Amino acid sequence: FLLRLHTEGRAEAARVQEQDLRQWGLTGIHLRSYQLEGVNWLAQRFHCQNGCILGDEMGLGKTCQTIALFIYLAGRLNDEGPFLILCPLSVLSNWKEEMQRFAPGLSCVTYAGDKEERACLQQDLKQESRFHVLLTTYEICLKDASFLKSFPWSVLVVDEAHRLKNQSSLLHKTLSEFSVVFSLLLTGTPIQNSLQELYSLLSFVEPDLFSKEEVGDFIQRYQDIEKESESASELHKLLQPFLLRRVKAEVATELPKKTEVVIYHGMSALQKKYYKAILMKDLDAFENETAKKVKLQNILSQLRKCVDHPYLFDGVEPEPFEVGDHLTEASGKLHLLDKLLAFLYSGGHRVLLFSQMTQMLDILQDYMDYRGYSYERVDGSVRGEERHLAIKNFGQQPIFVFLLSTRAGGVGMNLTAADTVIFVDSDFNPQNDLQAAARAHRSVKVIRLIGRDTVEEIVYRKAASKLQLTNMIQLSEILKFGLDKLLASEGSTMDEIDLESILGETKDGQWVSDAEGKNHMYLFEGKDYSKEPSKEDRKSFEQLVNLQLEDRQKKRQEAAAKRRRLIEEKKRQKEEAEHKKKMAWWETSLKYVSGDVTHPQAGAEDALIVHCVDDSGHWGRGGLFTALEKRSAEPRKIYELAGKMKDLSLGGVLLFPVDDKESRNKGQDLLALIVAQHRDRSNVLSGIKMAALEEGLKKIFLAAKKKKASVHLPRIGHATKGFNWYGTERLIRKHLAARGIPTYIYYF
Amino acid sequence: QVQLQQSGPGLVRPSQTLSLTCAISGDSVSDNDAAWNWVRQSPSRGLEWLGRTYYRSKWSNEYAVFVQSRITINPDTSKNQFSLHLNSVTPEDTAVYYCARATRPTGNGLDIWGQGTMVTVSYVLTQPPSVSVAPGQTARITCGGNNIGSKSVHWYQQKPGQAPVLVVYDDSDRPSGIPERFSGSNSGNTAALTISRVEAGDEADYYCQVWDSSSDHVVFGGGTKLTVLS
Ligand SMILES: Nc1ncnc2c1ncn2[C@@H]1O[C@H](COP(=O)(O)OP(=O)(O)O)[C@@H](O)[C@H]1O
Ligand SMILES: [Mg+2]
Repeated sequence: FLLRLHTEGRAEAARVQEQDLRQWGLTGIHLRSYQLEGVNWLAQRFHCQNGCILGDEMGLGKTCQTIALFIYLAGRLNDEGPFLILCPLSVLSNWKEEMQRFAPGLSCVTYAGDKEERACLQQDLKQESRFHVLLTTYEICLKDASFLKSFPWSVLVVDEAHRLKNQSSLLHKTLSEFSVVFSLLLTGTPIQNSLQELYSLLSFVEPDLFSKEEVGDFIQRYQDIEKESESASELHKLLQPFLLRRVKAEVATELPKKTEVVIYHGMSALQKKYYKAILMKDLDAFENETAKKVKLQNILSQLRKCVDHPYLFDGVEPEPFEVGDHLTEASGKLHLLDKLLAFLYSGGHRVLLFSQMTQMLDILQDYMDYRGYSYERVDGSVRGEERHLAIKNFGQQPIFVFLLSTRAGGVGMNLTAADTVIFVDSDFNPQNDLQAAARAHRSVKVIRLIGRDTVEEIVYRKAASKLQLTNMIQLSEILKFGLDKLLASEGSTMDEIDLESILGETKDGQWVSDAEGKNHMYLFEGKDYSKEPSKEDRKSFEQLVNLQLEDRQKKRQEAAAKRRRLIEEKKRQKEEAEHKKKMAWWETSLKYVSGDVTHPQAGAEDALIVHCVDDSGHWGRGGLFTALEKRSAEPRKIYELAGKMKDLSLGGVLLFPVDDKESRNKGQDLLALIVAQHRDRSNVLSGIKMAALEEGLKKIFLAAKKKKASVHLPRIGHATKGFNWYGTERLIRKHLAARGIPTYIYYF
Repeated sequence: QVQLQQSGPGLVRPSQTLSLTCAISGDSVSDNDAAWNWVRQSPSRGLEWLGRTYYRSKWSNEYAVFVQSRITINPDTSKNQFSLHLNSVTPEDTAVYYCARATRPTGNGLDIWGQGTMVTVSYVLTQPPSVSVAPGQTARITCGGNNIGSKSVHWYQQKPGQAPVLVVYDDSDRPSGIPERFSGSNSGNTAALTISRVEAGDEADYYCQVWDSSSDHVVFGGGTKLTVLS
């Protein structure tokens, strides 16, 4: 058994290990086993023929494998010759990105642009080895073939080369007459689909070996679809040094499937009631498309808003403002999110949570601060893991949830620990979600909460059907989604099968996740559609909404009382200059900011600063009071005056300016000192009441509507004031923001 | 595909500063093969190019002479967005504003467009303002320029209320998804768009656009409204 090299005695050559590639310029990633073997195969084939076909299944790293082949033959025999990459238009971005992320030493030039860029790139014909990889689409190369037929190309790389399966293709006939040393084809689909196309690619590879006239003979020698081992070994040995295909199943070191699971939830009584209310809001008056094209857009916006949570609208929240167990119960989506986050904490999975709606971001933040979970944010200003709650949370102090937004996802963060993603607010296009989820890796589990038989159902089913229209390439009806027969019970249909179905969806490992029925639906490359069959309920509800002695003494007593009040008011007036500024009856985005409210620069012009005090506070404490002291010391003296003379009570605010502004004399930093604390200072006791803050907000909104100036408020934190801070933010929105006043809340 | 969403006030008072921020999702702001353009549209003033900003080893802003004295387009790499600012806005600026991306692999032909924000307050190329056609027949839209063969034409189709959609780029190259019946042509001082087997869904406005390199700015066409006879 000495006959090892019985195949013409050809030597075993060598193996290109990963350290060799890393030394030769590779920087990007650590390749996998089969990827390293494929790079070895590409090198061995470059040495001993004119081209080959790397037919790995799509998504296995063919692009980075060709980049690694470049790194090899650039740092093994110093082949600085031009590498011409021809790709489809959609993947030129990926090619240009990976060429600079994996092979930064190799200068990559993209021959793209118009006729102006045609001439400006004819300018850079210096051929000084200032361009190592020329990347181009198919069409720009096809048109500008005159300039692209005058280079000693050592490597040509045709990505997704199934466009060359027709041997009479114009680009095939153009590329056949090029000066290429090694022609490499990249092909995702099974080239064995038809022997004609396989032989076409082979003839493009080796035009003299696989001659065209032999096509017929070829197809007659392998017409058999049966195995026929005695004749199958022939084809296998022939195609061995030319083709290399590996199925995804053949790779155990493949990245975990990151199974995207669409999970189903119900509704709430408030949700269904407001859904059928906002469907009957404007009654869809217009006939076809004159206003339905935009009215239905607004309607769908509000519908997905209600499905997320009804508290998005201004008037849905109850007048008593305090968080409780109703946030979870006022929305089946948030209830499912609660149970899912509980299961994730039980399994120990740190999770991401995106948001197209930033008000949904605020409400998710409030929920996290309620149930005690550590988190960050995306923009604006965060206080959960800042402010004074950062020292202790009911959840683990290390971050457990991340809060993100799709539009503001370009800020740049590192989230290596995240192995779970939740898409509560599903975008109508998942193209944004791809770059959203790219941050998880750079055993993941992507989850999307959507309510059953709702608008989100069609939105995502249409999104998935459109996402499948990429490789192998109305609004009324879609909006309607007539399944209301299921929501005709007017109940909530609160999901509770999920308490067991969640454990039945994933058996979590001790530290990471470990591997289409009732609620779970696994997206495993399949077609999914809906047809909204039961629209008769829609028509029915449409028709249904289309149907629609002692008082004499009281008077004398009140006359005497008002006379006494007149006398005492005149006494107070002529005592000294003692007066109020706000009176009861006299006639949309809460963007946060970082800094100190004493320096308000929001929109320049006028600036109304707001503060909260109690009767006879005068000089004390520090913080914002000290800061405004530093700002001309106006409130100290003005208050001191007002407190000398007993000139305030629950409510009411004094207005007054500080220093001066030379940029614009019309703009001044206005101030405000609200009185909301308890007037139990007779026995030098204190406490805070919140009911007076409501009328204080009323009167300051009146004043800010009269003067139309920017309003600026403090954090109002640094104590056990979460109830009033929740209610106070919501009341600031109710009275200032949601009533058309530029409000700004200052942090840090 | 990339997404270019936009936010701003759809109700700017006179003598104010119109600010409009377009955020990018799916691509980087400093893309070496991209240039980010602001373009407005109105039935009166037509479809005018406002400005653009690009990055070719040096951030370069290029504004139109119409508002060269009262415009400012600023990038933001941190937020991955671009902001447009217009000073002393007149009622003539009441229009619908879009952000687009000129991509070099497509001959900077404005592949993907925005959604449109309705703000309420040096090169000739002609188009036929109105072209009819019958179903099954073939329609031809002529973009008559001055030696337009020495430039790259870009044909867009805009539906009523919809954003402009690039139909052909670099004279005749067609982006994926567009049916093969739409064919581009360019020769001498005449470009053309040919629609074979005109269906009912082809009735829309059709614009041709090029880039004047002498005065260095984008120039659009007057427009062509296609009429099908269903
Ligand atoms: N080991 C790895 N390291 C880094 N990225 C990888 C790895 N395996 C796969 N990928 C990613 O998977 C994607 C699949 O692209 P690729 O397989 O190169 O194109 P194609 O599927 O057309 O051959 C690539 O963009 C690459 O970034
Ligand atoms: Mg590829």
